[PDB]
Amino acid sequence: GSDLGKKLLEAARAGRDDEVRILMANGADVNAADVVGWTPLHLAAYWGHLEIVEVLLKNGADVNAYDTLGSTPLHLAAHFGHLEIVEVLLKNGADVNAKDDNGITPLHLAANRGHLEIVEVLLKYGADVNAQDKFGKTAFDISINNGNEDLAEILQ
Amino acid sequence: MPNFFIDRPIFAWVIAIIIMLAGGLAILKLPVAQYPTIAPPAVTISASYPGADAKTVQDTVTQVIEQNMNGIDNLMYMSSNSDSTGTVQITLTFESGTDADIAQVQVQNKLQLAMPLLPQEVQQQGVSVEKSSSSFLMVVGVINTDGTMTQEDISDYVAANMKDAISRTSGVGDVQLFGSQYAMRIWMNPNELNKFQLTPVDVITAIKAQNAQVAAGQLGGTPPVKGQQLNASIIAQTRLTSTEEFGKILLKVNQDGSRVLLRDVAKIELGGENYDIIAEFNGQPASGLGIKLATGANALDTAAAIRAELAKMEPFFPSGLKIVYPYDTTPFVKISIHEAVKTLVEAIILVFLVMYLFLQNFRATLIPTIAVPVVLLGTFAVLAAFGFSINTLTMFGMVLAIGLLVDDAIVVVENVERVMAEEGLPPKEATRKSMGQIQGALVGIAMVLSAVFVPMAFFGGSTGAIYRQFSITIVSAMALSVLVALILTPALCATMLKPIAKGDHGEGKKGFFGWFNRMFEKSTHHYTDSVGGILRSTGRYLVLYLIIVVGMAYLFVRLPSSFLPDEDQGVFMTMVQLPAGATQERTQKVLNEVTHYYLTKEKNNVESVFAVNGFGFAGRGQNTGIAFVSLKDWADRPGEENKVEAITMRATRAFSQIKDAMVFAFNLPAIVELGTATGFDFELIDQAGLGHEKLTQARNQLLAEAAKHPDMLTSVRPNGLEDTPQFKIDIDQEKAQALGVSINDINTTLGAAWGGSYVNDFIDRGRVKKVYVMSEAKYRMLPDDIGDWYVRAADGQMVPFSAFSSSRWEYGSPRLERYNGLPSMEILGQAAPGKSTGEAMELMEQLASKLPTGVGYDWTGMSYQERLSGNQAPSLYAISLIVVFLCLAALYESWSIPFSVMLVVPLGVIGALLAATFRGLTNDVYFQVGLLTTIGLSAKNAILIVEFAKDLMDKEGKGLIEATLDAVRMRLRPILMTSLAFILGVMPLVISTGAGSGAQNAVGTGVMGGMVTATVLAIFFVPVFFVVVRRRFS
Amino acid sequence: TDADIAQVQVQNKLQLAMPLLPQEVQQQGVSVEKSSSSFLMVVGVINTDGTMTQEDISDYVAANMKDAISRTSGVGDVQLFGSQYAMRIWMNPNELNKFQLTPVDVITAIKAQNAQVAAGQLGGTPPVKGQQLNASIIAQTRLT
Amino acid sequence: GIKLATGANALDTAAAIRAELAKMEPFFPSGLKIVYPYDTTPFVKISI
Amino acid sequence: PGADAKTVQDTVTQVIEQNMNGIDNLMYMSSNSDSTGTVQITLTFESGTDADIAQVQVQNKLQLAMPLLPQEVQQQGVSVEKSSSSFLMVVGVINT
Amino acid sequence: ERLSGNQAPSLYAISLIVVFLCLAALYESWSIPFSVMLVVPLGVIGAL
Ligand SMILES: CCCCCCCCCCCCCCCCCCCC(=O)O[C@H](COC(=O)CCCCCCCCCCCCCC)COP(=O)(O)OCCN
Ligand SMILES: CCCCCCCCCCCCCCCCCCCC(=O)O[C@H](COC(=O)CCCCCCCCCCCCCC)COP(=O)(O)OCCN
Ligand SMILES: CC(=O)O[C@H]1C[C@@]2(C)[C@@H](C[C@@H](O)[C@H]3[C@@]4(C)CC[C@@H](O)[C@@H](C)[C@@H]4CC[C@@]32C)/C1=C(\CCC=C(C)C)C(=O)O
Ligand SMILES: CCCCCCCCCCCCO[C@@H]1O[C@H](CO)[C@@H](O[C@H]2O[C@H](CO)[C@@H](O)[C@H](O)[C@H]2O)[C@H](O)[C@H]1O
Ligand SMILES: CCCCCCCCCCCCO[C@@H]1O[C@H](CO)[C@@H](O[C@H]2O[C@H](CO)[C@@H](O)[C@H](O)[C@H]2O)[C@H](O)[C@H]1O
Ligand SMILES: CCCCCCCCCCCCO[C@@H]1O[C@H](CO)[C@@H](O[C@H]2O[C@H](CO)[C@@H](O)[C@H](O)[C@H]2O)[C@H](O)[C@H]1O
Ligand SMILES: CCCCCCCCCC(=O)OC[C@H](CO)OC(=O)CCCCCCCCC
Ligand SMILES: CCCCCCCCCC[N+](C)(C)[O-]
Ligand SMILES: CCCCCCCCCCCC
Ligand SMILES: CCCCCCCCCC
Ligand SMILES: CCCCCCCCCC
Ligand SMILES: CCCCCCCCCC
Ligand SMILES: CCCCCCCCCC
Ligand SMILES: CCCCCCCC
Ligand SMILES: CCCCCCCC
Ligand SMILES: CCCCCC
Ligand SMILES: CCCCCC
Repeated sequence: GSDLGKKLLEAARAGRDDEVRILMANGADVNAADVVGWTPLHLAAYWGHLEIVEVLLKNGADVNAYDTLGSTPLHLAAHFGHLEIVEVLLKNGADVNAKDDNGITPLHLAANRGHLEIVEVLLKYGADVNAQDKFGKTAFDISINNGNEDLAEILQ
Repeated sequence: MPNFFIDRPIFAWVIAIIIMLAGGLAILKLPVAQYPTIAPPAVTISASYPGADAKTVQDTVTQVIEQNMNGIDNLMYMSSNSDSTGTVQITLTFESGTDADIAQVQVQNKLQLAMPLLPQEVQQQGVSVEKSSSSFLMVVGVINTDGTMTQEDISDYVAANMKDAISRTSGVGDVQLFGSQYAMRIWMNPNELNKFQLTPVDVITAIKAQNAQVAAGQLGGTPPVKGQQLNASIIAQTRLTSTEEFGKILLKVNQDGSRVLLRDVAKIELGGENYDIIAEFNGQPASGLGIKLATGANALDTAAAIRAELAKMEPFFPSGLKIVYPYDTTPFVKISIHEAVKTLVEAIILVFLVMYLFLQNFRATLIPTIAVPVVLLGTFAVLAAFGFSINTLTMFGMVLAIGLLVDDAIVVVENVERVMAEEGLPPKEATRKSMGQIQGALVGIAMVLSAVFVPMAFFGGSTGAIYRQFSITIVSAMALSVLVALILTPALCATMLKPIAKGDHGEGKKGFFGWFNRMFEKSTHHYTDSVGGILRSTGRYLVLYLIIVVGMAYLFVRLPSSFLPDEDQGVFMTMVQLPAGATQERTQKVLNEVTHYYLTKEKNNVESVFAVNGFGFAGRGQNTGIAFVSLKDWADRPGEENKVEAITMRATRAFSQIKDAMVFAFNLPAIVELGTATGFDFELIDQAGLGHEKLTQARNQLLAEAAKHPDMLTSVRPNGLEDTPQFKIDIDQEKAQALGVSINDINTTLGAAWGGSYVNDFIDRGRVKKVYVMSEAKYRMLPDDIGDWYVRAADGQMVPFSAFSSSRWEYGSPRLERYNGLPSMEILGQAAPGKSTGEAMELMEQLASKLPTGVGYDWTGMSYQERLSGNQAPSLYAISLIVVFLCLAALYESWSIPFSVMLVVPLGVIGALLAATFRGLTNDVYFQVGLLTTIGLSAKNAILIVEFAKDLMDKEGKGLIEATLDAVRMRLRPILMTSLAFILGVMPLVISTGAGSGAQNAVGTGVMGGMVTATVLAIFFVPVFFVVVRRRFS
Repeated sequence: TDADIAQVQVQNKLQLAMPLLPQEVQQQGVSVEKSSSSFLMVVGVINTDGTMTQEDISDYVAANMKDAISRTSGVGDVQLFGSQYAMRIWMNPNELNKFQLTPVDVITAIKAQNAQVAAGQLGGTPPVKGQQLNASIIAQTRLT
Repeated sequence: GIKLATGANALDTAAAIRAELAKMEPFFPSGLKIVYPYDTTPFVKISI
Repeated sequence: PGADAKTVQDTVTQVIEQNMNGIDNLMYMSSNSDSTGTVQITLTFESGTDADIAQVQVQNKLQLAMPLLPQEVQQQGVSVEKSSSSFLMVVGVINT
Repeated sequence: ERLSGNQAPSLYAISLIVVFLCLAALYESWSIPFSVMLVVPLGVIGAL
């Protein structure tokens, strides 16, 4: 890859805002990815660093960047209940109906971990409620199996 | 007692002979080692779970064992690691003085009861309970030069042919193999398996049935048919012995009639048990033996015994096999004993030259030359009774006591010579008077010196053990010396010394000795006149004294304090650290670079490089490795530029520009398990079931705060690993049940193929060895290969993994740490330049109280001990001081006079600190013990001046100044004679730059420097102390 | 008599008997202990705010306090006055029989779906040449 | 209910227990409290 | 159980004996493997050696070998205890 | 049996030196010990 690309990956993961800032000034590749295909946005979306997510998207970071298994930053943000990042990403053109290699959408993951607030945001931006994975299971199917009544109520 | 043995010199000879024989016996029969057991007892529980992750190992093994570690006596703390290499390592540290055998059986017995709670696979591999020892006598590397054998082939040879013979060798306590013997490796093929509708399950089932021991019975066994003629054992099926036999294992018979064998679906070869460690020696494939010395064994004997075993093994070695010695402590030990022993003989020779210079008769030069060795031999006899070994610590503890030993001999003889010259008494009559003057003082010194040193043995922990070696050794020699001084030397002095005419001071002689006698006598007059002028203006010297005391307190604080000086041991290590997720090949390419460097740019110094890929002290993995560099002889590396210190620095520099790798070189410490000084060991504890992530955030929060105090803390870092990307695969239960695929088959198929699975054992050429089934490399490398694996459903159709699974990337721990049963994260760090370890630790403690709720902390290792050994130093210093005062009070029969002696302490310590500071040395144990011996001799000198002076005043009714001047005049010669001899005795130690010069420098420098100030100052300052004190208290 | 050696000698013999016992009795954990018959002390634990029940407190003491006291030198035996929590599956025979299931089907399913699996690694040793990926495979884990 | 190991010191063991409990208290949930309804060691200290 | 002397020597006796090294005050080690499949490994120590500590050292070093043994041998059980060759007495019992 | 006979020479040798030095110390002589230790063969031949 590059020298600064590795620094950005390591810095974006740790949530070191002032090191990410210097790196964005120096022109560290935002499209830099490790072996599993995770860009600094993935790492920021995963570990829940809101300030950095915003900074990366400003610096021409790919919002719909997918890994070697087809997962996006929104997949990660939605799965680990990072409501602010989810909203920021959806605002900056994150594909709400992005399927991974398993056909799992950010709604499926949000539903499985039962993040009620996040499920409503995705639904606000037009998440397909009838989107099936490789096993024909919807976000509704997950809620009923998980036994989350409140979430089952939101998906009618 | 002196009077008794003057009349009975033959008795004195018998006691001398008995001591000499007892000691001579002890010296040959005593065990030789480098260092004794310093570290407290630690029992380590080790287990392997093949292909298990950090969390699986922890949750199935580490926790289940820790919960069962109850009812074990004298446990201080318990710590464990659970890593993604499938290994767990639970260490239990015990109280110093605990029986390590009892501590091990208690831990091991509670594990046996926990065994049924562990997984089948963990019970099958086995959980090892061993005693912790990080001290190898030597490493024997085994290489192959004609590129015919691999490291697995070499390792099997060593296991089968050499290892057991080396284990059986005299003095060998333990032999650890670098690698594993052969294992029957079945490398499975998903394509071939799926084609014949078979799974890893079917392969395991067939191996277990067709590679087994089957019990039959007996022909004509009891109870028989009465009239039976023959009884014979029936031999049924027995274990397979070859790859050929394993390949013929029948998995399936087809309809057409063709047979599906194990060789049809898998590759079969004698490989290694695991492929994590790739060991190479100078680029070539290597293995070898880590040999440890047995309890109470001779290290030089064992080393010689092992070499003679290997010497007669060479004939049967295959083509290209060679034995190499990357590491051997024996040459370094043999050097230390010799240089220590050499110093004691030179020291005695030097007294001969000095004794003859002043006394100028060969009969007086023999009294010390006889008496000192008797004490040195005699000391070894006492060490033997304490269960001690001849080691660097005791050998140097003995060298440091030379000044005290040599003095006991000189003081006794000189005084007899003086009496005969001044009073003209015959030898026997002169000795009675001479001994009558000092016999009470000598006993008084023994009690005072005992009170200085005996308390030093009562320090606890690791460092308390190193102090106890010097304590007993020095005390034991000093006790024998005083006994010999009262018993033997009086008898020799009364029988051997020739009579002297009254007022014959050798001024009547001619030549060199005539000049010398006339010269020294004028200088004694110049000296006494000089003390006379000082005693008129005493108040001035009291101000000059406080300048020394303030000069002492300054250098004392300024001087950095280490434990033991580093040594050019002919070896050092280069630690290689690639980023997280880096592969074996990538690490190998850097180690190849590191080896090239040492064999290219340092081809003059370096003999060999032992590159070990996949091993790291901070945690194993494919992205870590250590290159252990073995140099040539010290003789072929001349000057400071070709030393381990100089090479280490050059190497670290050159590897600073290695791309995507943290590579640095460093020397080994004198003691392995002592760490560094000003270093601390912090444990962050999860006390409220937060989890791994919340504890990471807490650690990160503590680390960030520590980084804002660079003036107190430096190098505050975690000891463990960071979270790495891991491949999460979710098995769909519903789809599996729908397709008729069982979870047991899915789980076995994945674990067996990707992780490997230990099935059972087989006998390879009369040695029981293990059988592993694993996927061939190319089918378990990437996520795409998961869907290439098929499982057979109940209805018979073959289902790929893709059909009933779903994968995603997440972050997880490759190394989960636990402290005292709870989750933990070890933080290493140290005190900033000029800060004490206690300051840093109180700050870390303070920062830690501001962490999130449910996050505790604790001190472990050295920091645990420091806290405990720090509470003791006050008591021992205090007790030691009180008893000296009390012993001097009984001798002088005065509460006040003792102060005059006790006030000499700073005069010896000031020179010590000057020499150490100006040579660029540290406040290490050798320096510290050297202070105690310097103080002892200067205090001993002071005692006899006060005694001589006091008895003049008490018995001859002489005046204060009159008695003082006469006293110092009488003690000038013997004091100068000891110093002259002793300073010359330790002069070679200060300038020695050879092997083991680090220790010699620490002994010689702080003694010479201290001896120079203690001699020059004390002759002028003791009369001042005595006069000022006597004037204060009438 | 040296209690250390008495415990060692007794347990040595028990270890021959251990395999002959039922699997169930081995899995509950057999314990050899060298203690007094009488209690040294009783460390009672209550909740002053009455926020935690008898069962909640008991579990806290067992899961957080009991093991460290048990590992303390001189403590021959520690008796919990209560019980540590377990995952309690309370079976309904009426509902079991309705779906044609038994406790054997329940036990078997808990074992298959409450399992911690050793699943190996991607790019694990011995690897192919030009391997850049090294990651742990995480299959099923213990239910929480 | 704590029982004393064979031949162990009751006072020294009781001291070590109260030391281990002292390190746990800081991380208790809200309401949890240690009470000493039975102890044989306090009598030995007073009697001596 | 059911294994011949040679099969038992290769799998038990040698495996154990290899781990019977670096034991304090060991004079010699005699052992035998019979047709029934029994393994006796007698370690005789120096005179004055604490037999209780000697037993503990043998037990600790054996339990390293225990997992390397066959699992059928582990299930049958392996004992470590102090021993003597000759009988003090034979207490005979008869029916009149 | 082997052990017992190997160490017998060293036992006699040290025993004689101990008895010798003990006499020298007690009687403050070399000649009295030497005089007394010369009788040892007169005794030993009778036992043989
Ligand atoms: C006024 C005149 C005199 C007044 C004051 C005189 C005071 C001193 C003179 C009395 C001498 C008597 C000595 C008695 C020693 C008592 C201790 C016994 C030894 C002991 O228990 O230690 C074990 C000895 O075991 C063994 O069997 C190992 C060998 C060691 C046995 C000791 C023999 C050596 C010499 C001892 C006598 C010293 C006196 C010489 C002046 C540990 O040892 P281990 O088994 O671990 O062995 C490894 C060696 N590193
Ligand atoms: C199992 C291992 C084997 C290893 C062997 C170990 C060796 C053991 C060592 C034994 C020691 C024996 C030493 C004896 C020395 C004899 C000296 C002869 C002198 C002699 O006969 O003259 C006497 C007078 O001497 C005098 O006037 C006094 C002379 C005093 C000088 C003494 C010199 C001692 C030298 C010791 C060397 C050390 C040896 C090594 C350990 C006789 O007259 P008298 O006084 O008897 O009769 C009083 C009348 N009025
Ligand atoms: C000549 C010289 O320098 O000293 C030599 C000479 C030496 C001091 C020897 C060590 C030791 O047997 C010595 C004793 C006291 C041993 C006990 C008795 O049997 C004595 C009769 C013997 C006389 C001197 C001798 C034989 C030396 C050594 C020791 C070497 C050891 C190692 C581990 C390298 C030495 O060279 O350092
Ligand atoms: C003037 C009085 C001075 C008194 C000094 C007395 C102290 C002597 C120090 C102890 C050294 C003697 O102790 C003995 O040394 C010899 C060295 O040949 C060692 O001998 C052993 O090591 C050497 C090392 O090269 C091998 O070659 C040899 O095969 C082996 O037997 C013994 O294992 C050790 O027990
Ligand atoms: C409990 C253990 C610790 C105790 C403290 C030990 C410190 C004391 C050191 C030893 C003291 C020696 O004590 C000293 O011995 C010698 C011989 O008896 C005496 O010396 C004197 O002896 C007699 C008197 O008896 C005189 O005729 C003679 O002129 C003179 O030699 C001193 O008057 C006495 O004070
Ligand atoms: C700087 C490196 C040297 C380090 C070692 C030096 C420490 C020892 C120094 C002592 C040297 C002797 O110094 C000694 O001092 C006293 C005064 O204090 C002198 O005495 C002189 O002054 C005093 C009063 O002050 C007069 O009563 C006397 O008549 C006169 O001679 C001695 O004549 C001199 O010899
Ligand atoms: C002669 C009057 C007393 C001399 C000093 C007695 C001190 C002995 C205490 C002791 O046991 O030493 C252990 C100690 C461990 O750190 O060993 C040492 O560190 C060496 C001695 C330290 C020097 C301090 C005294 C000089 C300052 C003015
Ligand atoms: C081990 C040698 C024995 C020492 C015996 C010394 C006796 C001293 C006699 C004292 N006295 C004052 C009466 O002479
Ligand atoms: C732990 C072993 C230490 C044994 C101490 C015995 C010391 C006695 C020697 C006395 C001879 C003067
Ligand atoms: C650890 C306690 C050791 C006791 C001190 C022994 C000093 C006597 C030396 C002869
Ligand atoms: C006459 C007094 C005996 C001297 C005792 C010496 C013993 C030394 C103890 C360290
Ligand atoms: C002017 C200073 C006088 C110093 C002379 C003292 C000589 C002492 C020789 C040991
Ligand atoms: C505890 C140290 C002993 C001090 C006693 C000094 C007494 C002097 C008063 C006359
Ligand atoms: C560390 C144990 C040593 C105890 C022996 C005491 C010697 C008098
Ligand atoms: C006149 C003073 C001379 C001092 C000389 C001392 C010799 C060491
Ligand atoms: C003679 C000093 C005794 C030391 C005890 C701690
Ligand atoms: C058999 C020899 C005995 C030795 C006597 C000095």
